[PDB]
Amino acid sequence: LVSNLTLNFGPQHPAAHGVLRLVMELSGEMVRKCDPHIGLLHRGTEKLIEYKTYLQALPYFDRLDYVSMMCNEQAYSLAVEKLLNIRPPPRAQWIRVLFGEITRLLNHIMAVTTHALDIGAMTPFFWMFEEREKMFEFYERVSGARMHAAYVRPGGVHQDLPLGLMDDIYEFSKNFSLRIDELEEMLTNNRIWRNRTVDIGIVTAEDALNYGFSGVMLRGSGIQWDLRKTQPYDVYDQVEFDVPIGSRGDCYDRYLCRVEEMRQSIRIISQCLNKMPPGEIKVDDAKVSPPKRAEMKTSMESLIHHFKLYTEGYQVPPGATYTAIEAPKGEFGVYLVSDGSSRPYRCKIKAPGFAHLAGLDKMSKGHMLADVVAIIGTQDIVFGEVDR
Amino acid sequence: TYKYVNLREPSMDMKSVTDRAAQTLLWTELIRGLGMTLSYLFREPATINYPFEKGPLSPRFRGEHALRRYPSGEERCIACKLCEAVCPAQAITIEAEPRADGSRRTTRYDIDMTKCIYCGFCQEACPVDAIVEGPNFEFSTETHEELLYNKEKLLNNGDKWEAEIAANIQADYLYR
Amino acid sequence: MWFEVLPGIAVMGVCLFIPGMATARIHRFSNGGKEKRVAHYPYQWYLMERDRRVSGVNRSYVSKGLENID
Amino acid sequence: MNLMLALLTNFTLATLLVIIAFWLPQLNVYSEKTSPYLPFSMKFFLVAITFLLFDLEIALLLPLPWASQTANLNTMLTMALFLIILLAVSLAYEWTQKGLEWTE
Amino acid sequence: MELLQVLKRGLQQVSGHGGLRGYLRVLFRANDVRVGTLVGEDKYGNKYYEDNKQFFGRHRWVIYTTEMNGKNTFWDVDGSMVPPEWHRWLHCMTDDP
Amino acid sequence: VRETFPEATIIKPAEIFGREDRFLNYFANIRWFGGVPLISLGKKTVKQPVYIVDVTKGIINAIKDPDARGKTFAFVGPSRYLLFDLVQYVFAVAHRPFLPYFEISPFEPWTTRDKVERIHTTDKILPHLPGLEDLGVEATPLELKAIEVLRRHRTYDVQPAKTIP
Amino acid sequence: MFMINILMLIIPILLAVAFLTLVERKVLGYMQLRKGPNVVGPYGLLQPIADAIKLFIKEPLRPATSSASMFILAPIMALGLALTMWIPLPMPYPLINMNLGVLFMLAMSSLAVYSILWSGWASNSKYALIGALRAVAQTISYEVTLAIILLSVLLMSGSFTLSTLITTQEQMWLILPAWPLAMMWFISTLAETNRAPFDLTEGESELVSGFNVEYAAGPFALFFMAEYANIIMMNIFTAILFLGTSHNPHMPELYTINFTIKSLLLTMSFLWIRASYPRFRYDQLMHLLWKNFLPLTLALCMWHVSLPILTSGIPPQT
Amino acid sequence: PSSRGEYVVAKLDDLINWARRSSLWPMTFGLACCAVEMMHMAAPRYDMDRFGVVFRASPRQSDVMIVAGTLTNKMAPALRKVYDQMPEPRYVVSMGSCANGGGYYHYSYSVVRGCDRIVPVDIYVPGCPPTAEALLYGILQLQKKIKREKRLRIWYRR
Ligand SMILES: CCCCCCCCCCCCCCCCCC(=O)OC[C@H](COP(=O)(O)OCCN)OC(=O)CCCCCCCCCCCCCCCCC
Ligand code: SF4
Ligand code: SF4
Ligand code: SF4
Repeated sequence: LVSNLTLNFGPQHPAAHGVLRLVMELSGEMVRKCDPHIGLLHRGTEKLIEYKTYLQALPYFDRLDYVSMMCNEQAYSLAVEKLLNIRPPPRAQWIRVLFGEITRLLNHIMAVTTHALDIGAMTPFFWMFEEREKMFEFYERVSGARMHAAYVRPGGVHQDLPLGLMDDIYEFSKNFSLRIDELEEMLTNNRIWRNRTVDIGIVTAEDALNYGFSGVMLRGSGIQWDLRKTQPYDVYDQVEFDVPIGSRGDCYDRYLCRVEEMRQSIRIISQCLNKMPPGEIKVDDAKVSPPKRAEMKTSMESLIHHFKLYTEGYQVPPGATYTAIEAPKGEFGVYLVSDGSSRPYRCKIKAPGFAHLAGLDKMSKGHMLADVVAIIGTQDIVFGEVDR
Repeated sequence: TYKYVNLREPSMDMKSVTDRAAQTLLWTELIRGLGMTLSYLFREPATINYPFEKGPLSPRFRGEHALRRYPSGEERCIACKLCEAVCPAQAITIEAEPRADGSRRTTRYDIDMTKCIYCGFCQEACPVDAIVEGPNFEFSTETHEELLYNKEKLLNNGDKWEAEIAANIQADYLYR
Repeated sequence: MWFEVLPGIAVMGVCLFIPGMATARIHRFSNGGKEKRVAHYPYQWYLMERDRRVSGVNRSYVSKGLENID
Repeated sequence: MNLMLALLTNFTLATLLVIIAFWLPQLNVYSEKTSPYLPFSMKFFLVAITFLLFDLEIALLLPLPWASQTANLNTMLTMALFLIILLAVSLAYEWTQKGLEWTE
Repeated sequence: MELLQVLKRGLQQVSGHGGLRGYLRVLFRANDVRVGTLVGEDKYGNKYYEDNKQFFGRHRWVIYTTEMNGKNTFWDVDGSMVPPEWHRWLHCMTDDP
Repeated sequence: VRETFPEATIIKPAEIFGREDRFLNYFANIRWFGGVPLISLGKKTVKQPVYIVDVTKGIINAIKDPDARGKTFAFVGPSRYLLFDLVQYVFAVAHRPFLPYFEISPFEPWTTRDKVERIHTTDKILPHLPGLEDLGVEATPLELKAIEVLRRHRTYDVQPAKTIP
Repeated sequence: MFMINILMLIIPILLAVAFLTLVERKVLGYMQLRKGPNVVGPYGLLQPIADAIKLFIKEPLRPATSSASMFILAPIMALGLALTMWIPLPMPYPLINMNLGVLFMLAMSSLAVYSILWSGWASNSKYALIGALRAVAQTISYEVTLAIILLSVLLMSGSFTLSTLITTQEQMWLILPAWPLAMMWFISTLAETNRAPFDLTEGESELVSGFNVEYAAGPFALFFMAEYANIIMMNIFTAILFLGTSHNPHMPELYTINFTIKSLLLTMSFLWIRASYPRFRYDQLMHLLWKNFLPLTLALCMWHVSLPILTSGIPPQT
Repeated sequence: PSSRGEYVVAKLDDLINWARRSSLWPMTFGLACCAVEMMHMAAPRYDMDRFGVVFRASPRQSDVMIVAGTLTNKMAPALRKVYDQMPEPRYVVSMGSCANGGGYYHYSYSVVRGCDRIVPVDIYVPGCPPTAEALLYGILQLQKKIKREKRLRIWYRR
């Protein structure tokens, strides 16, 4: 400890992931100890949900990982369906998988662009954020909200895709692969980019597993693991894609796992615009998913359900469950107890960042100060999920 | 399935090495990045000239809450308090009494717009299409109190946007 | 379009053009439409001194000729 | 006399804008404000010294363009080349003996 | 040739607005001197042009009235000056004006 | 006011001192820059300054008390002082040199002619006027609430003044 | 008459600096796929004026500097030097014809590191001072390459006179036989002027407080103006060295127009680069100098010393 | 031409107000989701920079603070500390529901129920989150507000 610095992100640089107050110890330029202080964005989400019905609680999940909106909703929905012992219909499962990979595009565009922003490479941020816009419109037209949809729900989705949407989604996918090449042409082979990333933040396979790392923080270390291919949930047992794998387990690989994954999604989206079946989009069980308006305004048996399902909510059998999904950042998952009534008794959330951030100290040992910038970004941290 | 994203073993023949040497000593790769940017300098920027132009939306868009009327003129809300019971943020406050003619109607209807999360659950729950989220998204105010809508402020939005709220539902109610 | 950048470039270009243009004309104005004499070495400064004496008007840019041979 | 004037105008104007921009903004009465609230790294010191020496050895080379105009070129070229060669040894010696730590 | 042909479109945007003073007036009120089909007009004086050769987002635009509800809006326009009927068309929420 | 509103309360406070006040700050600033202490006969002036918070509590208690109708109050510090002592005490806190022995301008006149007149005037002693303690308020010694006022003036063992009992 | 000439040289500079900020903010946008300033005035042509008015009228902060004496000297030094660098430049006629013009410019820029040191040496922050040094340790480091690379070229020109560099390139540009130097000379100008990807001061503001953070709105507009003044000068200096334009004594304005265009293109390339690469970590921008540029720069210095002698290409001393 | 003092003063007030309103240099507190929308206003489609609103400005060079996102108690003290360091004139824009009134998390123990409890706000942009265009309107609302000030006139009549 030559001198300790309490590096605070008060003047939040354009990161859009929260503010981190970091407490460090520089033995000159090296970092002998890095200590994160996180609670700045703890709002009490895990305790508010105790007072909300299972439906009312859903919007909270768009607000944990606010760059992976629909992905979160899928995790919460899968958990509840599993508790309710019901299966959504195939068309919904395809829409959810369709958007689950569109969101992954939104998230990885955020991670790479900002991570490249914190290191001064600014131009790629604008180019790719013009693709996010067009990707929001798809979010916009199916739910009405640019960012926070609440579209996915226990028992399927809310509304069906408006006519002519998939024509646009196909059009968007057709041109996108050129966009990435416009990006890799900047960062992939650029010597400056390699200098800031090569052999930085190396994590051994054995340590990653113990430290709880998941997602691209594993596959960078050469581990072959991705919940989609190993514990598939909706349809992922019906799509051909290859899981990228790292070699040296440093920043540059994790930059290539993410860029590579963004391609593999265009390989999945392409498949979901072809295999999408006709049918309805919510479980045909009017005690869980509310009935159509036209039937609500005509039939008594339906009117009652539209009443209870929007005031008391739908009970849930008592039980506990841990459900996780390969969210873009890592292994997002929720341990959710249920006491039998309409309000969950407890909702623990396993934010992927929370595990990674603990490992920040480990990865920053024997690294210069400016590497702590790169290390935080490569973990793809958003402090909505970390603090909750 | 899987695939190695970085497992190359560059050939060490003289031509191969000279290429890498030619790359380092002359900044070839760095130049190639400059080429890409130089192309964007000659493409039409994606900037819309707001306010004279507006970023496209869709009929489902969620904006300022508003209260509708039947074609006759009567109010649609019947103080069923379903919107109040599902609003996740509890931003809706309803207080109703039998009306002077015996009808069931509200007396207090405040939508605190600083606790609303624009979820849209209110209109999903209303059984008579009374409380709906208009398409207006430009109502930022200069004081906090102006965002605490009361019933009089909600209807006026209804009697001000009905020429568009009505059109949108016609366009989209089928998906509901 | 991209050409709308040009007015900013052109306006700056004028600001960069004035310093060169002003000095060129200013030198001509003083030196009677001749490049200002350059005297890097005493020989040059020596001649530029004699020329002033020969001018007869205390000005070194008034270059006399054979008309002064008399 | 010109350059004496040129510097004076180049610097007198610098003073104005400094004082103009330091005082007159003060004469605008923006209420008043309350009271809002080193380690010696060796590597830093070296690069100062490292450049310091290399700067002197540069001082010897500045007259080179005039040198090449002498008749005794064989001597000129050698001593001209001798210095630059040593200036590489100085860099090599520090480099070889791990003297460029700050580069890290 | 094309480069020369561009200069034609540049001038046709002066006659398009009807004279230089017309050209400048939009140039400073709207910062854009495009010319498009007059899809219509509203009672408050707003004029909703359009051009279908422009990329989706810029085809449809408006030029707010120089006076509304007894207030001078020669410079002080804002996005809440579009009556609801046009408000739906200008946002591409629908296709029929 | 008394003729117009016979029930109106009236308050007679001392020279109040506080964070943004214009009494203690007046000494610290005007003197320092390009100025030498121009104390005109600082040994013939007696000051009994009062705290801004202390005045504030009285006014609030003035509203609440039903017996404060028509009466005239006088707020004064716990201790009188000699003008010279305070000014040295100020500079003592401000850590600035002490050297005992700016016209009216547009904008905001600083160092006005009359303001110099008002400092010389002495604190009246009026035992017949009910004081702060008649409201339940307690005065605050200037010793405690002087550092926080003058802390900012300081750049990056010190004795208080002498009262006048 | 002379005072007119100086003012008609200082004043155009200040205007050009102001409208370089306009051009910069627009060229980036179109490379970033957006228009940039096009509202204030027509095509943003008044955007700089609103900036200058806004900054100056803005309230200045309370520096609380331990040393107020130096806190004023720094901007005076920085802004005076930035302007002083332009008096020896021929365009094509220098304001003050200097025989040692090159040395006058080279020596003057070296003094500029004081403003980068006095400011941080009065900020009164244990962190800003550290950040201030790093900035100084970068400027001085690269000035070594500047001098050597600059010296090598003079071997092919034969004198320190700037207006003589025009003559050396009468038959061709100097970029031709010296392009390895130009590659490094250009970069040495970026690092010296503290530009991207070497602009550590601005990039590392959070981690290590920058030296100029404490300066207020008014003064900041001086330091910022000084920097952008140098950028133009260096590029003008670059174009003069390597892209010299043939000089016609009958029609000098032709030279000025062409010389201006070359200078403008170079300046834009400074803006083009900013929007193309990430930033260099501090140690790496040092590794570049000592271990990559410095060895090569020495090697070329010998090569350019040898070359005129062996090829009998020794330029005249005068 | 004989120009009355009020007329001469009046015009100046318009000039400075034009300068301040035409060149706002914001500071963003990207506390939560609403920060992402704030970015999209810097994205190419809306390109806030063209109005004069530069993307990033340090705390001491800023003119307007944008409190985009939630404000937990732990983070409140640093908010004020940053605010007080803003050289005047300084305008605060509250963006989102969690900053206007504590939004979704209004009743939580560790939430500050609006930044207006902690600083004086000038504009309230509603929505969770406001569309990037909704916020851009909020900025263009402030510029008009700065255009209606009478700083000189008030001074002239004191
Ligand atoms: C017969 C006689 C023969 C005599 C001549 C023989 C020699 C000629 C052939 C050799 C010429 C060599 C040219 C020397 C220039 C320096 C090139 C160089 O080596 O730079 C290397 C530097 C770091 O090296 P690195 O890539 O990290 O490799 C690992 C090493 N351990 O990597 C870098 O360079 C970093 C680059 C930083 C700048 C990048 C940002 C700017 C790039 C865009 C500008 C491009 C240049 C524009 C030119 C403008 C001209 C005005
Ligand atoms: S949109 Fe949702 S949160 Fe807002 S008022 Fe309606 S139901 Fe309540
Ligand atoms: S708005 Fe609709 S849901 Fe709410 S009380 Fe009225 S009728 Fe019932
Ligand atoms: S206001 Fe909306 S976007 Fe902002 S933090 Fe709250 S929920 Fe998220």
